[PDB]
Amino acid sequence: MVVLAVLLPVVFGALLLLGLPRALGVLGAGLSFLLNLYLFLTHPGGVAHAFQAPLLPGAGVYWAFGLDGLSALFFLTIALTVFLGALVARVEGRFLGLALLMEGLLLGLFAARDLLVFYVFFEAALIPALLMLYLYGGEGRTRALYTFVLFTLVGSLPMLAAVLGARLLSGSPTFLLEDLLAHPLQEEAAFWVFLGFALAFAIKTPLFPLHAWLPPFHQENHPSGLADALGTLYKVGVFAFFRFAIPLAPEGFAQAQGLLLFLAALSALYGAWVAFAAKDFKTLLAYAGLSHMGVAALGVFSGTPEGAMGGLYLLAASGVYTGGLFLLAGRLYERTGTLEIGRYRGLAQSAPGLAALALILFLAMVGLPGLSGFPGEFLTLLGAYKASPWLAALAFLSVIASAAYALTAFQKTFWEEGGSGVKDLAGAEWGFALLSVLALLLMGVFPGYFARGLHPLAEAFAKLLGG
Amino acid sequence: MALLGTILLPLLGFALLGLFGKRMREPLPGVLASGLVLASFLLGAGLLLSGGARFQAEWLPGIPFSLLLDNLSGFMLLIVTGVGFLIHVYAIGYMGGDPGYSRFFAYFNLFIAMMLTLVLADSYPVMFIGWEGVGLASFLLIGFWYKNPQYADSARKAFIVNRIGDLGFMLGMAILWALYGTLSISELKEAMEGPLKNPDLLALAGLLLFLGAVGKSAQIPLMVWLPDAMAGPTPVSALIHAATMVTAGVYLIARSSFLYSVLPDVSYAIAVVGLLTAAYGALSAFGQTDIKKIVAYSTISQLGYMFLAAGVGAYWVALFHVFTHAFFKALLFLASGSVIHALGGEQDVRKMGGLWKHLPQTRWHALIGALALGGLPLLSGFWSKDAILAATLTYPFGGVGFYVGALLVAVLTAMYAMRWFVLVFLGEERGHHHPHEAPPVMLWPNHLLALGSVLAGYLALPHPLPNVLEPFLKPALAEVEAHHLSLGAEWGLIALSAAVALLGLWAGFVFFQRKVFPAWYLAFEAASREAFYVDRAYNALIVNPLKALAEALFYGDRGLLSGYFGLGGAARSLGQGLARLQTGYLRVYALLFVLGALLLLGVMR
Ligand SMILES: CCCCCCCCCCCO[C@@H]1O[C@H](CO)[C@@H](O[C@H]2O[C@H](CO)[C@@H](O)[C@H](O)[C@H]2O)[C@H](O)[C@H]1O
Repeated sequence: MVVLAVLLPVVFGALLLLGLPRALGVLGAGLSFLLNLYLFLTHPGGVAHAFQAPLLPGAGVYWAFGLDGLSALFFLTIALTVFLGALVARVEGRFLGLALLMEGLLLGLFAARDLLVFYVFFEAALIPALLMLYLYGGEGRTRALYTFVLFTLVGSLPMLAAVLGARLLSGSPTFLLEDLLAHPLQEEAAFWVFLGFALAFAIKTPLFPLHAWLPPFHQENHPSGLADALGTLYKVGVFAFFRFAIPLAPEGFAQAQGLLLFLAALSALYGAWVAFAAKDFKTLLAYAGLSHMGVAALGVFSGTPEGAMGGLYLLAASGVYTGGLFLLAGRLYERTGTLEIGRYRGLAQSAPGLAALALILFLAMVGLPGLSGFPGEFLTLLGAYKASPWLAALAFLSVIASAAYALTAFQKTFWEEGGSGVKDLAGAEWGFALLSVLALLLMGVFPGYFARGLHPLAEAFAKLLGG
Repeated sequence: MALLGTILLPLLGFALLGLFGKRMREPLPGVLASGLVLASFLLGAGLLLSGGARFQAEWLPGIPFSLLLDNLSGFMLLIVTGVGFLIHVYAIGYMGGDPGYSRFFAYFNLFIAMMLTLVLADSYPVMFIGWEGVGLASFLLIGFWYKNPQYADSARKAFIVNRIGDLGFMLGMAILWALYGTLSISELKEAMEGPLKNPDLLALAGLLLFLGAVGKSAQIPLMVWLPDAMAGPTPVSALIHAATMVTAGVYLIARSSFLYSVLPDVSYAIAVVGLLTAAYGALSAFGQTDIKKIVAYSTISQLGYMFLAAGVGAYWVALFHVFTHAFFKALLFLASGSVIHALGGEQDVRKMGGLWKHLPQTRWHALIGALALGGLPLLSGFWSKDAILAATLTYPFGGVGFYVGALLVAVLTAMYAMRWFVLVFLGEERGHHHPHEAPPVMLWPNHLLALGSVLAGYLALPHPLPNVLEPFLKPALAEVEAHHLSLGAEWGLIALSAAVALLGLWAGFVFFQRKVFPAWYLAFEAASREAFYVDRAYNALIVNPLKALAEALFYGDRGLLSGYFGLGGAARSLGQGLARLQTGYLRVYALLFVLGALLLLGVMR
């Protein structure tokens, strides 16, 4: 059950930090992966495997866990992404333990069935994030770190004012999500609470003016970029909105909603647009992530069960191919020595169908139908147009820019004139390719099975914004 | 399920050449490829002969996965898989000693599978898997020899410019969901029986759908991507320009006929863009000094003809022309491919000429072809062209203004076709090549095309003469139409088409043999070779400014982060200002203290 799956990477990671070696923790990421996958193919409905334990009661704080259709999908997504990062690695300074630790922290973050524990995990995950940034790479480690940390926390601590207000002003007995929802806030209280959730969630989404931490962060992590993949799994903002910010204070969400749709839209367009200019894989993938999150947030912000389901799905599936592109960027880095796109041009023919793997991923990213990006992107479009057609269009002056950066980078990194040569594909890198492409194809070809659990949550948390 | 077989065969096949492919000797990947296309054409035509086929399955909620095989779909399936098959078997020959045999044929099966997924689709999103898929396969193939910077950018431009239209496709697709809520072509047609709703909005949806079609069939303004698609191997150009890809541009209009037939405003614009594309393409056609590009412009122009056909409400006609064209364009391109397999890819015109004797059987191919494009009175292109030209006048949406234009273009098409044939096969010699090497597997399927070219014609003859292409197409889709015709008048038109065609061909035969080209064939061979300076204008305020804006907004973002840091330094400043309050002098501390006490005291009571 749930707490086992949340703790499993945490203990394996802890057994890794001090204990070593890597492999025992790689099969740890594998065990978490198989457990979470098994958990995906089993559960009937929203409750799933509930957990409730006293933590601070008298404060209203309980250890509460469980798997929605959503939580299950993310447990699968995350377990997979991190596992891929684990068997590929080439980081393995034995801080793959920090990685698994952050994995467990995020899993708890999504399984969190009550507000304060959610907060606990939201901030606690910052610890590995900041560590593997500091002590495991980058010339500008320190500025990227204080920027990232200070940003997320300046957003975060005032949210605590809102999480308190969520319970106090509503007269809710505890911090349990169900109870909190059973006690609605009134206007100009729901306003403030929603706002306090909203700064912390927009900044961690990220939305346009609040995204400036993202490029420094992704540059200064270890050039392999495992920490980048996990940083991308820490992009939980949209989810945080959908599950928490919006349902608890919808009266305020109503006021902010125009602005939110706007920021999401232009975040998508802007991100994909400046993504072109990137001269290194880290920066490129970063701004690309900004674009994707723009789309997702657009999907949620719309109301509309379609758009919401689409946005959540897009987040889920983009975890995998964004993380994957990061890891791969690291894997061609390791063989070349730079994340510069221009230098070391033609790699295809030197490398095997590594070109195929990278291209499959890039096509998933630009959202080619049959690959993971398109289903979410599409449902998102469907809902956005319902909400505000013009911003749907503005935001979807995107696919053009996506093809632009992805194909430009792909061409200049792989297709052109033969270089020195390279390695082919490692025994690990093959597991990576196979499992990855399998995933992309399955989530792109059967977005039916994944996101079935998203359906009830979507329409119910759409009617929430109805009567 | 069996219907899905037709799609899966060139995919279960495709995957083998990517996964393995180099594991095989080098007649083989072509044999597998062409074999699966063989038993896709075959074992899909069995279905068509069985009356039709269906498939419905699990996907995103509310938007199921549907393949419909009806007459309109079967027609496309047979064109694509048949002509595609022949071009595959040819490609077995023209691609030889080339590493990436597996790459080539994997990409080929991929292409075919995608196109089938496009035509066999009962819902617009599955059709979209088709569209983006075919565009992707085009990208992979245009940049096949990837070690070339030019033959990479070619494909880049392909999958970008195409995605511009794909965006419109998506938009209209969403409009036809907010509105109806079905997104399945069949139930989207059945729900558009009746009064419709928000006709302005519906017009918008159809218009964005059309703006989608523009890219895929290379109509203006998205015309510009196709000429650069020459980069890939010749039979790739054949598939893209004749049997696949651009065909979908017309086909989307033909399926969405239920939508456009209720749109007087939009259809007009569609026909106008069709004619403009035809004229533009034809004028800038002959200026081309390359055998490849000069044919590419005929592709653009002829598809312009088709969009003019489907524009004025004659939907079955546009497909008749699509069919004939599918034959004679494949014929033309494959012919040129044999020609430069003979000259080692010389691929020039002024550096060519007089290949009449030295090349057996190729001259006949290119002659039958160039004459079919010219519209030789007893050939396919002729019957399709007069069909269109008469459909112009007879159908709603006017066609009197259009007709004369399409007639002028009908002259010009003959003219540039004959320019091509003359410049290639006539007038002395330049260069060196010895014996033949126009091999079996290249001229053999190319032969079959020339037959299909001549006899594509009479599948739809004018009214009293037996017409079997209309009663096949009309029931499947596009039923609504209002056409008035008169016997003998229409034959005055057909005779005019024949006369003017023969005339144009004859003029082109001497004019482009001439060797003296005065004043403005300089002023035309310039512009027309440069496509009337269109790309140079698209990089004016369209491309390069955006390209620049990427950098602009990048450095802007850098400035934003910089500003946040500025806040940091604001807190730093304020901070060392508050810490500067402690001088170390005790009297100061006492002053600040008493002051403070006074402050706290001042607040409470
Ligand atoms: C469910 C099972 C999944 C099936 C789907 C797998 C499909 C993968 C194929 C994708 C493209 O595969 C493509 O073909 C091969 C495979 O190594 C590569 O080509 C390489 O090997 C070929 C083999 O003839 C060489 O000729 C060629 O010079 C070289 O570039 C190429 O880099 C790649 O771009």
